[PDB]
Amino acid sequence: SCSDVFQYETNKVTRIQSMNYGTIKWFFHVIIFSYVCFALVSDKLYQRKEPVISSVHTKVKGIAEVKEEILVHSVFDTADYTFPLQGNSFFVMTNFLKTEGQEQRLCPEYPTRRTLCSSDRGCKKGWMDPQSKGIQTGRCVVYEGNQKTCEVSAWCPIEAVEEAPRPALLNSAENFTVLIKNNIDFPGHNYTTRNILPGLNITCTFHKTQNPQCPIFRLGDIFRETGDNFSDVAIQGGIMGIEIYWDCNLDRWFHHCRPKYSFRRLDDKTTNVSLYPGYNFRYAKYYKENNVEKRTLIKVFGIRFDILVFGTGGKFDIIQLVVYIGSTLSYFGLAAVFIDFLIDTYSSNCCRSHIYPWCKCCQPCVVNEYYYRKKCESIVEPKPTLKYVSFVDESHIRMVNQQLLGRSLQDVKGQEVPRSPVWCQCGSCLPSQLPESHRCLEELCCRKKPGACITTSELFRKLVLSRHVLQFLLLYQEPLLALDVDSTNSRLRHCAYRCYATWRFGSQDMADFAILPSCCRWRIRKEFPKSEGQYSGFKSPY
Amino acid sequence: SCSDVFQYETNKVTRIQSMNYGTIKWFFHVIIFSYVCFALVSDKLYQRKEPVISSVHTKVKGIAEVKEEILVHSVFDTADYTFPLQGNSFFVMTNFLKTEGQEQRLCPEYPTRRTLCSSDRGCKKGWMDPQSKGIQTGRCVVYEGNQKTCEVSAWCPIEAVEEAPRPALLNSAENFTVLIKNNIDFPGHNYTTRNILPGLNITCTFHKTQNPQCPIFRLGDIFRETGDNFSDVAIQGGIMGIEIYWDCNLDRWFHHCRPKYSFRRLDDKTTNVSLYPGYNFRYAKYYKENNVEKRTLIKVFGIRFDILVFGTGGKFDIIQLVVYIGSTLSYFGLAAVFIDFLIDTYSSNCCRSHIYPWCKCCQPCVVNEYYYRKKCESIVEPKPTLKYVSFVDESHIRMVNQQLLGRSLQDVKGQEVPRSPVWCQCGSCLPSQLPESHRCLEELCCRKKPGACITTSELFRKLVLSRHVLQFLLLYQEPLLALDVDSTNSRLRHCAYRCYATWRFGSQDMADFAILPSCCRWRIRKEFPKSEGQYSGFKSPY
Amino acid sequence: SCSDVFQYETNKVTRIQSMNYGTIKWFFHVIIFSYVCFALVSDKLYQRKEPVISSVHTKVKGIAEVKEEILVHSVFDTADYTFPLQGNSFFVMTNFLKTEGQEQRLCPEYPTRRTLCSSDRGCKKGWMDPQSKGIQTGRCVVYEGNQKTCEVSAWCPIEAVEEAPRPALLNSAENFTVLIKNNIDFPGHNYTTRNILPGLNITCTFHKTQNPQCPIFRLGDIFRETGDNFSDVAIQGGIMGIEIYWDCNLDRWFHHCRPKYSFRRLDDKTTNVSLYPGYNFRYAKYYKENNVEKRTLIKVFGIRFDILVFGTGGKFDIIQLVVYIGSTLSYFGLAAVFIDFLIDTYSSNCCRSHIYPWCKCCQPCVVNEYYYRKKCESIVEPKPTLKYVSFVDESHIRMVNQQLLGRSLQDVKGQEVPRSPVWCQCGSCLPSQLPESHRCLEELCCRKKPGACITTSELFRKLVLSRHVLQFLLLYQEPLLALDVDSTNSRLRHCAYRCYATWRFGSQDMADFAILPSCCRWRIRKEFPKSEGQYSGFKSPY
Ligand SMILES: CC(C)CCC[C@@H](C)[C@H]1CC[C@H]2[C@@H]3CC=C4C[C@@H](OC(=O)CCC(=O)O)CC[C@]4(C)[C@H]3CC[C@]12C
Ligand SMILES: CC(C)CCC[C@@H](C)[C@H]1CC[C@H]2[C@@H]3CC=C4C[C@@H](OC(=O)CCC(=O)O)CC[C@]4(C)[C@H]3CC[C@]12C
Ligand SMILES: CC(C)CCC[C@@H](C)[C@H]1CC[C@H]2[C@@H]3CC=C4C[C@@H](OC(=O)CCC(=O)O)CC[C@]4(C)[C@H]3CC[C@]12C
Ligand SMILES: CC(C)CCC[C@@H](C)[C@H]1CC[C@H]2[C@@H]3CC=C4C[C@@H](OC(=O)CCC(=O)O)CC[C@]4(C)[C@H]3CC[C@]12C
Ligand SMILES: Nc1nc2c(ncn2[C@@H]2O[C@H](COP(=O)(O)OP(=O)(O)O)[C@@H](O)[C@H]2O)c(=O)[nH]1
Ligand SMILES: Nc1nc2c(ncn2[C@@H]2O[C@H](COP(=O)(O)OP(=O)(O)O)[C@@H](O)[C@H]2O)c(=O)[nH]1
Ligand SMILES: Nc1nc2c(ncn2[C@@H]2O[C@H](COP(=O)(O)OP(=O)(O)O)[C@@H](O)[C@H]2O)c(=O)[nH]1
Ligand SMILES: O=C(NNc1ccccc1Cl)[C@]12C[C@H]3C[C@H](C[C@H](C3)C1)C2
Ligand SMILES: O=C(NNc1ccccc1Cl)[C@]12C[C@H]3C[C@H](C[C@H](C3)C1)C2
Ligand SMILES: O=C(NNc1ccccc1Cl)[C@]12C[C@H]3C[C@H](C[C@H](C3)C1)C2
Ligand SMILES: *[C@@H]1O[C@H](CO)[C@@H](O)[C@H](O)[C@H]1NC(C)=O
Ligand SMILES: *[C@@H]1O[C@H](CO)[C@@H](O)[C@H](O)[C@H]1NC(C)=O
Ligand SMILES: *[C@@H]1O[C@H](CO)[C@@H](O)[C@H](O)[C@H]1NC(C)=O
Ligand SMILES: *[C@@H]1O[C@H](CO)[C@@H](O)[C@H](O)[C@H]1NC(C)=O
Ligand SMILES: *[C@@H]1O[C@H](CO)[C@@H](O)[C@H](O)[C@H]1NC(C)=O
Ligand SMILES: *[C@@H]1O[C@H](CO)[C@@H](O)[C@H](O)[C@H]1NC(C)=O
Ligand SMILES: *[C@@H]1O[C@H](CO)[C@@H](O)[C@H](O)[C@H]1NC(C)=O
Ligand SMILES: *[C@@H]1O[C@H](CO)[C@@H](O)[C@H](O)[C@H]1NC(C)=O
Ligand SMILES: *[C@@H]1O[C@H](CO)[C@@H](O)[C@H](O)[C@H]1NC(C)=O
Ligand SMILES: [Zn+2]
Ligand SMILES: [Zn+2]
Ligand SMILES: [Zn+2]
Ligand SMILES: [Zn+2]
Ligand SMILES: [Zn+2]
Ligand SMILES: [Zn+2]
Repeated sequence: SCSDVFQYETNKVTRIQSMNYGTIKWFFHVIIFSYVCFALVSDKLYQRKEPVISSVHTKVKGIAEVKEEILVHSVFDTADYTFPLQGNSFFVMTNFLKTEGQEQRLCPEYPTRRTLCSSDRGCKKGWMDPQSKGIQTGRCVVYEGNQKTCEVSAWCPIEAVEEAPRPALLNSAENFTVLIKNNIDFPGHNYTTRNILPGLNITCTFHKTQNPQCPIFRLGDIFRETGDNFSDVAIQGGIMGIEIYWDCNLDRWFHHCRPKYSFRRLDDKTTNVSLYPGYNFRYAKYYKENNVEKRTLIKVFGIRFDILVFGTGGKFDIIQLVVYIGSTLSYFGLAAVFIDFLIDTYSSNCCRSHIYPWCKCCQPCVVNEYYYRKKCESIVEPKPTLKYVSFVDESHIRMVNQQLLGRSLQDVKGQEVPRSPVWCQCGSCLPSQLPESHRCLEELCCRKKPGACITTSELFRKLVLSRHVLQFLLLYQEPLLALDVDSTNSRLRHCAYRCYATWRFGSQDMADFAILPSCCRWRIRKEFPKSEGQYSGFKSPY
Repeated sequence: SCSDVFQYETNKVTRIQSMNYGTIKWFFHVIIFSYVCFALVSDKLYQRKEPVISSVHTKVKGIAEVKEEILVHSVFDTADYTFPLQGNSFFVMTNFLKTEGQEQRLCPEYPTRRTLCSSDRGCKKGWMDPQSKGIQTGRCVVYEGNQKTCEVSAWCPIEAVEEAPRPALLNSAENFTVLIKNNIDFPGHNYTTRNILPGLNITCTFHKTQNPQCPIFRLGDIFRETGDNFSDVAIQGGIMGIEIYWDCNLDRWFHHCRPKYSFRRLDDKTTNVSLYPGYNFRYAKYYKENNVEKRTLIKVFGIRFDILVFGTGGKFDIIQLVVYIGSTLSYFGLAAVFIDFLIDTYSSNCCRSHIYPWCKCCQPCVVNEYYYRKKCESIVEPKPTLKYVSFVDESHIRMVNQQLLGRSLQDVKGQEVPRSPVWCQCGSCLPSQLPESHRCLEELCCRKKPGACITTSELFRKLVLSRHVLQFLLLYQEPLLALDVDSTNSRLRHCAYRCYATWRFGSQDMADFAILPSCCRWRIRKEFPKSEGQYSGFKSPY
Repeated sequence: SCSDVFQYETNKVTRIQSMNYGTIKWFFHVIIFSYVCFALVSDKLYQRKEPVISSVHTKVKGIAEVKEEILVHSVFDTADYTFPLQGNSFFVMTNFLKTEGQEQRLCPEYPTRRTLCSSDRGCKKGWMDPQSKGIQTGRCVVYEGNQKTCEVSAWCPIEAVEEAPRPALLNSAENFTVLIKNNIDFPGHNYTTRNILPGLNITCTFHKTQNPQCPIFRLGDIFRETGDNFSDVAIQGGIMGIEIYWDCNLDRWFHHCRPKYSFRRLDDKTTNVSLYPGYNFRYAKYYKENNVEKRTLIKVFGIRFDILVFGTGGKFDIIQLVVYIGSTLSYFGLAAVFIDFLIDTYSSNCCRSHIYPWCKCCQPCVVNEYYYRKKCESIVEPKPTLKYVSFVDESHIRMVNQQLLGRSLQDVKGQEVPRSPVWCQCGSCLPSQLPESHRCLEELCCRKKPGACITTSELFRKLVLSRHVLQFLLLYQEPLLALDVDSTNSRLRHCAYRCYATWRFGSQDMADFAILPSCCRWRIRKEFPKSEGQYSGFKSPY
């Protein structure tokens, strides 16, 4: 069946010369194409995108003169306020509280409404209060003279309950600078670059307009970019995020991979002591004095700077473009769908019985009846119960698609399709000579109301009973045809049924399932009788 | 050609009134639509998704009483067991081994099966053993009395080969808490939020059911969530991961962005000393005594906690929805594809010659023959070798789509299509008077087996030779038509060929490529001869 | 209207038995299918992919003998050159400069072209020079004998301006090893694994061919992999990245999740002192001597190693496959689109008037005229101005789709379609007896140039004026039909218009909008006159 392989099925189409429908089609196509191109270009859907692999290296710079009422002036440098960047973050100490000479011993705990005692009964041995850095020994002792407080085993003397200094000791930390070196890679695209390129000015400091590509940031500038007071956030500390966004196109014609610097405060501006506002931690400087292990505890407050590097690098990928085009292809059939919907809707008689009289504007849309008739063809399932009846008086045909069960087809009305016995209205029918189960089918008249019969019509005699015509029809199909007398009569009788059905019902779709009236049936049978036997009747083709 | 632009091609369609096929179509459509909607909703394919940009800040809390057999009790606080979170991780020391008063000197290395010597020959000067922290000087000396061990230059005294203390010195570290503050951003969606919201209870501790949004975690609770013993993992250490998952919908109607906390052990539970089980490191406390640079070495064991923050934030995007709909649109033609497949398959005669007799269930599916005939029209390539022959005796036509090369078309049988000379079976043919290369074409008879001729048929004389009919056919196309005698004969002869071909082959598709038999051809030529010259014969239209 | 629901519209198609077009269709289909399968397989578009969640744990190993000209030999171990991995990075000190015994005091700043003074006027009190670690007191003092330099408040003595030692003190750091343990998770796929599996050899060191899965890396090996000198990068320092790529398939049949190790230098190989080449930082060792707070400052140079873990884990997802198939489905209609384009193009007369004479190769493609005629049907908008005129002399018909406004239709020529009064060319027409606004329509002749009339044609009399024929046509539609005399004449006259229009214009599409010539119109009206009144004329069906 190689010939079956080498076959191409092309749809049958109707081409309409309509201003409106062609204009609609082209408008739809232009709009769809424009949106598809716009989406492709704007979202770069032709590109395979890869997240950035980043490495950050910071260099902080600046010294601070610190005033401490002990008054003494001291200079702090990088070794004293910062530690090298770890995990894309660096910390600059802005403030501190110091507690010198701590030994692991037993000491009276610093007085507070909790630790104040009036007798030994107010303390419990081994009690770990969450707001304490020690474990009670059960007895309370003098802190300073009159005042009695719970004794604890801990690093002693205990820290004073004091607030962070105001102003911050390292308030000059706003004039410090940080140089950020950012290296990025797209391993899939095998593209690595960096934020500092040859020819970049190193004598600059970042400004979002003047110097938007300078990687040297003054911390005060950052805070101002974000809308915060460095002098205030310095007192208790904070977290600031330096976002480096990489929107990179790796196509060599449209190549562009530069960073965009932005800033965002990352700590909640909470004043709730319960939530530990700011950013601080306790750091121990261990040492030895007089063979005793001692500790200087610094409560460090500062600002942690987080370098948040994110972005994508895109490069043209054939497969992504293919996928996007394939997804968008089906949107070009919507013009056809919409116009076919219009043709189907405006083909309904409802749109002229009611709609047009009200809205006369839509009257010219009646042409869609022509488009529908030239577009759609309707066919019914050729079931064995399917039947068609035509009445000469009536101006149409009836599709009786229901079982005739003890009910004459004359009285069994069905759906409306366009082009002596009690049930007889022409006076030329005979009772059905067939099984009473199916007699009702053959109990049909040429008409619904009394009057003349259609077997009297002069056309019937010449379009159904004319022997010359029927024999010529037989010869047309079979030029050299010879038959017995009975065979000739049978061939003629079947041709007569065929010709009547074609005459009254037209198309062969309805003439195959047509039903002849009893009058015409028996007239034809009389004209072309059979030698012996009984006539079978109607037989459904399928 | 503006009119050519303003054209709409609509497919010709056949509408079938079938219960089965309409039900199948609507079932397919409902299922496809339901699945498309389900996928869109479940995977939120209408949303553009953006990975989370996270910042974590931890605050650990708790003190531990530590027993060391030197027995001495000591209190450890945050300054003694933890360092501020770096890179989304914090470390809590749970155990330690201490080696005090180390000087860079020469010392006997701690005894092991490796370092035990019996003479100086067992050591090599400058030898860096991987299991050693020193470099041999070549000579071995007394470690403690009788026992001789390799001498090394190193920090001395060398560490003892001892196991981590059991129980862990800071085993109370399970009662410590950590408050995690997590800030997240979606820069593309310009949406930042945090894990602690106003009105959240700070007096809580996390419980996956009671307190699933409390960011205060007791370390023992974490280990239990994961199914581990804090007391065991404390001895040698470990790594625990605190996963914060953000499934965030940023649509204001369906907005939801809260974290989901989970826990996962991140260290292999390996007991293989070769793989360095646990988590430990050697930390040096440098100091000065007697103007000598000394070191206290602590082998620190603890649990490193990694805060693993991941997730996506989605917001409705028009383009993503368009793409998804476009991808899913083509699935609505599968009903048509499947039903057309059914109509094509059940139209085959194979499905009734064999299938129906066996499986009588499928007999009612014969109606698809009607659907096929009303659906598909078949046409062959009008090649110059294409030819059609009809034999009056035969009940069909033959498509001889092959070159007749010295072989009379009578004997050259081809494919089966439905509706005196040695090769003559009617006794009314003449030899072909044309080039012998193509004579074989015109060497055709009206029939395949002996008998009468079809030129004798009464229809032929009236449908091919009747001058009145032919002149009327000519006049129909050309009402006022006048011709010369020879021109009249030629017009009539061609009309006779046309009418015979239409009579026997029917459609003009087959009548254009039809071939008249020699008998009929020469009868027609005799009826309508030409004044002079020889008859050309058949000429392929294409 | 449940029957309307139970309807299936199937496209009418034409099946072509062409070698070329079937071969083209199957070639297109095979190519499209092959590419779709290839893209699906290669990009694993059936898979849902999830980024990796990673945790890294390093263990560095090795000791270094360090020579310092003070010459003194010292051994450095892990406690002396590295700190535990923080944020997926570890640092190994390779070199250092030491400045012992620093006190916060006033000191002469180290001499440079900047700090050299000749008098007190060269210094400004409180001046913070960016290249200084102190704040000037306004006066300059002796540094060493003759040489005078600006005095500053700072940690003193000030650091010497000296270069990093050559060779690096810890140049043996290339023989150090690092064991990397990498744990990964795909939470969506609920799949966690690790880079070290049971049965892996721990006595190995990484080699990209011999030992590609060993997680023990010698730092010198890394530098060589990247193409760098450890001895040079050690002097000032650097950043090296150890990339661990995870291309993981989580399908149990095709499961594979192993790491791929690669190396990349992450620091710019810049020699520009202005950009701070290398990797170094200043670290303070604080201590106490004689109750004085002192500092040993180490300028640390080393190599920071960044463990860069990236990758995706994919697992089969039904929805992704559905989406991809839906996107690719519309590419299977391109064969139809292309072949229909060919059939439309090769159907044009332009392709035979010009193209074929030049390029005779393309002559056999004329069959596409047959394919077009059997494929496309063209229909015009049935506007009320649409009209068709046929002239017996002419060999075609004219579609006059324009308003006849005071211009006889005889002289109003329109588009070309295939099959006594001054404007009369047959001598058998009469002036139009209708409103002069529309008389011009009825002012049409049977012909364009002088001669006989078509009302004289014998067919016209029998195909338009034969009463027997017309009454038979009426009876065919209405077998039993009785009419009044005037009604009979009207029915016959309209049937005559219908039959002439069908005879001359053929299809009813053109015969509904046909216009009869004045001669034929008035001949028919004379044959079948009306009892009283005036004839209305032509009426557009739509
Ligand atoms: C939206 C639909 C209906 C129309 C499809 C349009 C395409 C023809 C466009 C879309 C994306 C375009 C591509 C976008 C990017 C590139 C990369 C460009 O190459 C480079 O810039 C790098 C050169 C190199 O090193 O290869 C060459 C053109 C090309 C392939 C373009 C060719 C034209 C493409 C395929
Ligand atoms: C064509 C006619 C016959 C029916 C058309 C119905 C659809 C257009 C409806 C049915 C189901 C609807 C969806 C039902 C559920 C959702 C999820 C909803 O999002 C959520 O519920 C978010 C929940 C979360 O974040 O957890 C957004 C709208 C959407 C997509 C709805 C959009 C409109 C849909 C597709
Ligand atoms: C699956 C196919 C065959 C049917 C397509 C269904 C759509 C009509 C649905 C799917 C997703 C829906 C959208 C999902 C989310 C939103 C956001 C919603 O807006 C918000 O919640 C935020 C309001 C704001 O600030 O803009 C308004 C409805 C809308 C656009 C929905 C409108 C209805 C949509 C487009
Ligand atoms: C490209 C278009 C035109 C054709 C579509 C081809 C499909 C039929 C292929 C593509 C991907 C295939 C799937 C790829 C992966 C798997 C996983 C496999 O399961 C496992 O390996 C894990 C078993 C388990 O635990 O479930 C079973 C086969 C299956 C579903 C395959 C079935 C066949 C699929 C759906
Ligand atoms: N369409 C149609 N066909 C009929 C009808 N009655 C009989 N026939 C056809 O005529 C044939 C039976 O003819 P019948 O009168 O029984 O003559 P007999 O079969 O030789 O005895 C069947 O094949 C039917 O298809 C009818 O009412 N309508
Ligand atoms: N279909 C068909 N057409 C034929 C055949 N023989 C001749 N013709 C047509 O008749 C014409 C030639 O007629 P011919 O007998 O040669 O008369 P002449 O051409 O005037 O000498 C050609 O245009 C053919 O299309 C035939 O066997 N089959
Ligand atoms: N196609 C076509 N139809 C016509 C023409 N003239 C008249 N008719 C039809 O004939 C009918 C009018 O016939 P007419 O001669 O006026 O007789 P009357 O209407 O009874 O007076 C209308 O319904 C028209 O459709 C014509 O030139 N072309
Ligand atoms: O000790 C430090 N600074 N010195 C310092 C601190 C307070 C008061 C005086 C001094 Cl001289 C640190 C140690 C550690 C944590 C924090 C930042 C750096 C690394 C430097 C504080
Ligand atoms: O020295 C520390 N704790 N003190 C300590 C340790 C062992 C024994 C006694 C004491 Cl008093 C460290 C230093 C460094 C690493 C590790 C965690 C913190 C930062 C605190 C240990
Ligand atoms: O002091 C250290 N090493 N010792 C050291 C350094 C220079 C000279 C001699 C010595 Cl004995 C550090 C402290 C800090 C930063 C850097 C790496 C490690 C953690 C070890 C240097
Ligand atoms: C920052 O530096 C400027 C000098 O440009 C100085 O005027 C200002 O006081 C400094 N700010 C702080 C907080 O030290
Ligand atoms: C840019 O570089 C020049 C030297 O090439 C320098 O003088 C100038 O200050 C730099 N730009 C800024 C804003 O300082
Ligand atoms: C900034 O903070 C300081 C210290 O808290 C305060 O004195 C000052 O008024 C604040 N001003 C601004 C600009 O917020
Ligand atoms: C944890 O605290 C509880 C008190 O609630 C105490 O009973 C228990 O012993 C503690 N565990 C450790 C290991 O210290
Ligand atoms: C919730 O807050 C209340 C005070 O508002 C507090 O009493 C209660 O303890 C908190 N919840 C828990 C579980 O402790
Ligand atoms: C937990 O660990 C401790 C110390 O190793 C051990 O004594 C105890 O039996 C362990 N029990 C559990 C619950 O695993
Ligand atoms: C590295 O170790 C080898 C011994 O295998 C030794 O020969 C070499 O000198 C060492 N390199 C350095 C820089 O110490
Ligand atoms: C592999 O393991 C064996 C012991 O099982 C060991 O002898 C060998 O050295 C290892 N491989 C290498 C390359 O060392
Ligand atoms: C490597 O670096 C050292 C120190 O700078 C230098 O002496 C040597 O020549 C360099 N050689 C190579 C292989 O680059
Ligand atoms: Zn009757
Ligand atoms: Zn009757
Ligand atoms: Zn013959
Ligand atoms: Zn013959
Ligand atoms: Zn005229
Ligand atoms: Zn005329």
